[PDB]
Amino acid sequence: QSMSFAVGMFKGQLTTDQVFPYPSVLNEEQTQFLKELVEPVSRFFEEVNDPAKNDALEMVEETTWQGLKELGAFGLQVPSELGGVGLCNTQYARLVEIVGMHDLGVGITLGAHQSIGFKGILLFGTKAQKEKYLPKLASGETVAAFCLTEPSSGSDAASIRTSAVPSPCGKYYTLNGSKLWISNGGLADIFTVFAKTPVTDPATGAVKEKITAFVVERGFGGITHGPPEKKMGIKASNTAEVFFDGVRVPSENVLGEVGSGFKVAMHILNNGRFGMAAALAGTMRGIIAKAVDHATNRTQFGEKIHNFGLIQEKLARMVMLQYVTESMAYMVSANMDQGATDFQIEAAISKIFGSEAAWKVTDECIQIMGGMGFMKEPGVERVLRDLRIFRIFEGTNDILRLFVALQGCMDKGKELSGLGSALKNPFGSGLSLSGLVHPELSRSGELAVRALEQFATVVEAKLIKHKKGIVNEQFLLQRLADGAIDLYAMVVVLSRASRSLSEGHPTAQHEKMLCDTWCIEAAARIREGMAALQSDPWQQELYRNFKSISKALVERGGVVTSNPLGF
Amino acid sequence: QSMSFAVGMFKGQLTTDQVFPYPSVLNEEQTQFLKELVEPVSRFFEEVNDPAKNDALEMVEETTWQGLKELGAFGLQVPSELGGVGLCNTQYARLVEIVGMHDLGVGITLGAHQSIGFKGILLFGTKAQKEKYLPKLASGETVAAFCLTEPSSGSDAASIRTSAVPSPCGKYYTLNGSKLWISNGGLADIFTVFAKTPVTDPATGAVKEKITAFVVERGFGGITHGPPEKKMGIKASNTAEVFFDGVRVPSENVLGEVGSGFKVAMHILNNGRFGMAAALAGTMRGIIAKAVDHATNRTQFGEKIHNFGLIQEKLARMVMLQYVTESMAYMVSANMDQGATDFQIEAAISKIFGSEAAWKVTDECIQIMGGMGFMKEPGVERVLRDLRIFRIFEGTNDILRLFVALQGCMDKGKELSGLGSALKNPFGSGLSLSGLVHPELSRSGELAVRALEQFATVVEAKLIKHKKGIVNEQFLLQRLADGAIDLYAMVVVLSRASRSLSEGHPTAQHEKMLCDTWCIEAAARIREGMAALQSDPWQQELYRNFKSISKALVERGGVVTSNPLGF
Ligand SMILES: Cc1cc2nc3c(=O)[nH]c(=O)nc-3n(C[C@H](O)[C@H](O)[C@H](O)COP(=O)(O)OP(=O)(O)OC[C@H]3O[C@@H](n4cnc5c(N)ncnc54)[C@H](O)[C@@H]3O)c2cc1C
Ligand SMILES: Cc1cc2nc3c(=O)[nH]c(=O)nc-3n(C[C@H](O)[C@H](O)[C@H](O)COP(=O)(O)OP(=O)(O)OC[C@H]3O[C@@H](n4cnc5c(N)ncnc54)[C@H](O)[C@@H]3O)c2cc1C
Repeated sequence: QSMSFAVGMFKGQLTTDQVFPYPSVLNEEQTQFLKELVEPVSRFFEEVNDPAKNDALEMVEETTWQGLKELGAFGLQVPSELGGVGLCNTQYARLVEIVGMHDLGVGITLGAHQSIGFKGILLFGTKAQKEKYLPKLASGETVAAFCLTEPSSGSDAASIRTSAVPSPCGKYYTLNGSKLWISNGGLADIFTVFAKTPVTDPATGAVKEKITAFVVERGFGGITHGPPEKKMGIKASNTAEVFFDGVRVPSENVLGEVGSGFKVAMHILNNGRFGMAAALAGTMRGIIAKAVDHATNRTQFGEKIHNFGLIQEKLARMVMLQYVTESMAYMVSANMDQGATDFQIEAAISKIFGSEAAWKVTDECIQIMGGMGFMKEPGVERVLRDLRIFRIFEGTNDILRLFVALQGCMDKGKELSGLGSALKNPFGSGLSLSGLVHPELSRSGELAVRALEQFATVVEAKLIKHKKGIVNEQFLLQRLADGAIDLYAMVVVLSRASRSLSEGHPTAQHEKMLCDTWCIEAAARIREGMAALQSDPWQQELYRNFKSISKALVERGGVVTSNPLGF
Repeated sequence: QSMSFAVGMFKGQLTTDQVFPYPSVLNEEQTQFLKELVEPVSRFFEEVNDPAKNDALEMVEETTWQGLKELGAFGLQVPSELGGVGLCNTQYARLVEIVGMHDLGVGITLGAHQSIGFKGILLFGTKAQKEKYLPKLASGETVAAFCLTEPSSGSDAASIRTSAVPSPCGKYYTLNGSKLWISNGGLADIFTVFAKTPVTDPATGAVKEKITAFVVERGFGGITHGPPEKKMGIKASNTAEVFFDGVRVPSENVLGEVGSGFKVAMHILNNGRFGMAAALAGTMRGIIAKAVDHATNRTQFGEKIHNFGLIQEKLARMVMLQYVTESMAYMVSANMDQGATDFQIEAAISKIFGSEAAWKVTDECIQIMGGMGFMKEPGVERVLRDLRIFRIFEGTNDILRLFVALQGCMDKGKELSGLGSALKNPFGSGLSLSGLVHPELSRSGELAVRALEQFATVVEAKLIKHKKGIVNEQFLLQRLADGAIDLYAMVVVLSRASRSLSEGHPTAQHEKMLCDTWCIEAAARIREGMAALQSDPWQQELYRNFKSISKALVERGGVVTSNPLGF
């Protein structure tokens, strides 16, 4: 049985081991060590890094770049014996939130390096590969890049065309292709590269093309890159095309098993995924301070504007989004640290939620600031520009919603299918969070359980209706993913606030209020959303019309109607 | 009785004169003249203007600037006898949509000039003032700017501090102050300036400070400006502080009546307001073509992506937003052309709706484009940056929502108050759009009427509950404004699509579908929103908590909670 809450909720189960009580994973020595790192990392970003300058220069300033190498920032999760800082996922989350608060451009360059660029060596490396490569990766002497995307292939990784052909001797592969929009592509000396290779079936010998992952050194020869791409935001992060022309890659540089490269890619992206929410929780914390400062000090209509309801609601909504995001990030990191093997749905939810939350929070900060928010000097517009890409890379949020919905449906579908399987021989809910949620949160706990039942009822009905065809019911899948996102958000804040109440933390009553306020509205979204899927007779009309309207646009090449004058 | 649909709907009335049938205002000669202008204006923007270049240079290229003067673009609504092109509001809307489609930076510089910068001379000018100033304004020899905002005063125009003191002789006023974020402030030779002046009461002689509007020439002396402000978008538009130091303004340069300057400002902003929706309808038309092109031609997962439901729904929603916006823009312009005196609520709705629609449409275009959408070359990110300010200037959308809700409530409140007024002498719905909506749209017509009844029921209940105190119930006012916005959107598209059906226009069946699809979801938002206001026992809990959460943030100066680790 899966220990994943998200897997369980699609089946109408409460599987709470990875959610309650809100996890604590650090020992006393890890806690003290982390404290001694937070201080210097924070001072570095406060005193040495200049995010506006990096944005203006479209690169990280050299003194900052060298300082980050010295700080250990290129190898935070590399074991100390291999030249790194040796942090676990929860410790890493804490430092990533500092970087996210201060400079997302620096954040993406460091994350492209270690969250995904050489992460596969950490996850799948042999002892030889780890010992050869990790020390110089950790010091930043060799920068890394994750090389998957191609001109033809972004969301559909399985469709990549870069190829790696084995030598007759078996000693090397010859790699040919090009990769697109690679973070650090122009800086990296080590590339994790995904390429199609012929793979022999162990039983029959039949050869089939499958993806294999490779660790590639720039020094192998035949590797060049294009000029830095100009983009809306994260301008300090290098993004370049990378070209592989007749590159000889030693057979011992295969990462994992030949033909298992798609799995390697997906595991890397999954493993790294919590880091986005961690970073963005930090972004939001800094942005909220800016908005609150503005609202505290701006007089309009005879009062400071924090005295007006419209501003109060904006600020309240911002902090709820920050708290949910941060709670998700640390829950997933803790689950990883505690040895969870099934967290992919939760990680995807955290990425979707955190990226969209940070976008909304920063957009509302601009609105609170008024005309000032649109100006360059305050720096908020720079953060908005940086944020836009987080909804697109590391899995587009649209594809991640489909993933969440289909992955959640999978085990329920399997159960349902098992029902009518056996041959005929003719010849002879009770669900509750009582005891897990703190008593002061019992009502919100009940809202969550009722919402879970509503959700699971629709999941079952739609799987019975659509069976394996549900994969093509995208309008429905997006709406189920949204239910799933809100349900996980509810339980994560219920868990966090419950622990705060049980432990008598000083902010526990404020957290209770954040949780209750979040849960009232999330429960209503799930109720209304599930009713729209199950019992609304106009929902199918909407779906038919979305398809018809879009078809008409495509036939025309744009808007079909003229303006009212007709010309 | 008011002829405004929006005024009526707050009272539970269907006042349809300014909505059905969808207005047509141009005569045959105006139509032909407009056609002969659309062609050269479109070619100019296609062949001469370069929006990416203007953005990069942070100014309009000189050849473009001079070309626009030659094209007549600085005086579109100035009568031909006074040097202009002589267009009515509906003709102006048609040309503004071209500019909005191509270059919002150019759009704001031209709009700051004529939609608001000298608009007060058009609306309130004496014959002498019109004849003296309009010819050089229309040719672009003298650029104009609207000078209201100050460091202390943005949304609260009544609080401005710039002063104008009359001379003993009465021949001039001495103007002193500074204005902030003035579009064309560094380019203009003519300023409409709002300043506090002493005003004598005609009856008692008592002096009170009130705002007066002035036409100010740079050549009067004492006027300087600051350097161009750097900003997120519309970078080609000049934005500068303007300083008035001991400026002698002739008494004959008062615009309108002494002390009536607040009214003058509000009328200018109201009169100009439809132009925003017109421009943004054009922006959206161009952006939708870009998204549709991308979706038509991008293969992913073995198909062109327009074959996937998620993309279909995005595209359908984009065109519905464009169609609503465009329909609103031309309805308000037609109402103005036909002599409506009560259109301020509708104009505000159009500004709110169009600015938020264009933002959402462009944001979704980026999402459809994937990583490409974040890059500079495609130009979509530039349009997103340009759009952000449209939710803030010309009235912040938050203040405009409060305006819509309170202005709509006003006449209903007056009626309710009249009920318990008379002294006691002790000594002796049926509403229907039948006959207005086309029969093929009868169901959607009924949705609109039911939604109007739901809305008006809540308006009445809340006015009885809160009376004049409703002005401080901002959470409620925002939610009523949203209902009003959706209700007007429904009837505008019902009206437009009905005319298309009645006239047998070639796109009528597509328009019917746009209308029906829009109305199903808008009706549901109004139903759920009104139920939340009237019958939801947790709504007051949410409001109390928004205020409590915000208060706690303000006390702290930002987020109250630490991260889960506590440090
Ligand atoms: C600044 C930047 C940095 C990046 N960093 C890296 C990096 O370091 N390494 C790397 O390998 N890549 C990197 N990427 C690539 C990024 O991950 C991809 O852009 C992303 O995966 C989207 O792929 P795409 O742009 O090809 O869009 P597509 O996959 O073409 O998708 C286009 C649109 O269609 C939608 N869509 C696609 N398929 C479906 C479907 N079946 N059903 C419904 N909707 C669908 C998508 O959600 C999207 O909205 C980077 C990109 C950028 C811009
Ligand atoms: C590029 C640019 C060009 C501009 N062009 C011009 C121009 O040509 N001429 C000119 O005069 N001005 C111009 N403006 C100014 C613009 O109109 C103002 O910025 C706008 O009116 C907002 O005022 P503010 O920035 O002072 O915000 P504030 O009024 O301080 O408002 C701040 C925030 O508080 C909210 N708020 C304020 N009061 C209340 C309340 N009572 N209840 C609830 N919420 C409230 C607002 O909605 C906003 O979210 C320009 C500004 C910019 C940035």
